[PDB]
Amino acid sequence: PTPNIPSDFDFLDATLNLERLPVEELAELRKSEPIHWVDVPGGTGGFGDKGYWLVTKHADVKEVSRRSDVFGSSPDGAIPVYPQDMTREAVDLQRAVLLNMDAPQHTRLRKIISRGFTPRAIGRLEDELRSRAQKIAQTAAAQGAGDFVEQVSCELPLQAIAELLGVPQDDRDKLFRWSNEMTAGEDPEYADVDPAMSSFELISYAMKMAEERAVNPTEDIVTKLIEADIDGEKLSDDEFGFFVVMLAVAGNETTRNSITHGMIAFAQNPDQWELYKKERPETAADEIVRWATPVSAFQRTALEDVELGGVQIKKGQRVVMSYRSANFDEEVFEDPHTFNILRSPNPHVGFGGTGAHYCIGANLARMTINLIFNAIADNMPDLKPIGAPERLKSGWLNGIKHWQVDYTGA
Ligand code: HEM
Repeated sequence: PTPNIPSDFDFLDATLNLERLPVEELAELRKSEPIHWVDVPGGTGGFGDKGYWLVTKHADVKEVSRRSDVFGSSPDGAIPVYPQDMTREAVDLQRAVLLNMDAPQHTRLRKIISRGFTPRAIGRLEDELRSRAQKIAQTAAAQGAGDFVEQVSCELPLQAIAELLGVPQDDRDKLFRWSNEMTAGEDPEYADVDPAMSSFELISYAMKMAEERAVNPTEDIVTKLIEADIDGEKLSDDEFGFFVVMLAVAGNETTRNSITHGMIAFAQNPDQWELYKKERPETAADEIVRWATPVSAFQRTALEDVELGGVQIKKGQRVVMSYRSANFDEEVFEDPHTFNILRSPNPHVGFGGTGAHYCIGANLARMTINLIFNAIADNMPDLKPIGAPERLKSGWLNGIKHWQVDYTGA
């Protein structure tokens, strides 16, 4: 235990992160105790254990990601922190979705699901999504000023999911509503949502979608997923249901928050914003994701006694990967605290470290990001912040709820 950071300091506390990301504190661990145990003697929310290991170095985060055979996702799920009213029961059924599964079921399911995220599948959405990105930006610009999150950041990630699944336009409203209801669990502004009922209804909708496409096939990814490959592999209707639920949370608030933090970074760095508007560099999306790191941390659970960075980890202890720390590791990134959209190479772990659970939607997210910022630069290139960004109350998701902006910059 380093003298500079006491073990009782909870890096994942939602109240702390509402105020700020513990950036300086993580930086301290990297110099003194890169693998660090956090004490929560009263019992952690949801899990009910007495603490967790925190991994702060880029190299060590990659090693954990790579060694799924000893660092599992199913005992406690990937999400590393829950409020105190969270039950052990709710934690232990996170395993019903891909993110929180281990081998062999994860191996089979990811292989099938990967059909939906080929270059062809993603690239075929580009025209429709660009069209929408433009109209999103134009509509916001016409308002003069307003909340950037709701008027610019929010819609395109949702539409991307919709266009990928081939959701009919008349159903997208309730789809978006359900998705947005599943993005709570701490913040008091969202205290009257029902995420459980929303997930239930979303599963139901998805299952019927699979049953319809089974009789009337289309050229969206749903048909690709529910039909047997050369080896007879396919998603059952319920599996597809839990896949859609997975998508609703995985590709919604993540991309949304990368866009908002992206624009904030551009506001704090006029030089880079001018550079983007003039050259539209392809490296921009990845520096945005590194800078935002929408997922601050995900965890694993040790399936057996194991040594990591000279530290003995005991079976059942949780191992939390700090993506936020790793993405600013001074041994990996040159000038990590400079926002540079031309950054190359850019080995960030914002989409996770290479391994079994590496983000399957990463290229879809990059496309979404590129399209919305191309549209912003095209329809509101002189936008300026009016108010301070209001942060989301979450211990692991680096979210922004609101950000008042003058689009015409007048
Ligand atoms: C900037 C946007 C995004 C970020 C930062 C992000 C981040 C991540 C991260 C860090 C993981 C690793 C989970 C772990 O190792 O425990 C992950 C997994 C995953 N992501 Fe993304 N994601 C983004 C966008 C998307 C989108 C747009 C989709 C789909 C439409 C998506 C679908 C998934 C799925 C299905 C998984 C689970 C894969 C598995 O467990 O095998 N993500 N994401």
